[PDB]
Amino acid sequence: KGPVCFSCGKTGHIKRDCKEE
Ligand SMILES: [Zn+2]
Repeated sequence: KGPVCFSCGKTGHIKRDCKEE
């Protein structure tokens, strides 16, 4: 279990981490 991406819905990064820039 790791950071969930609330943008794509994947794992290994958070939404905020996803396309932060
Ligand atoms: Zn993502």
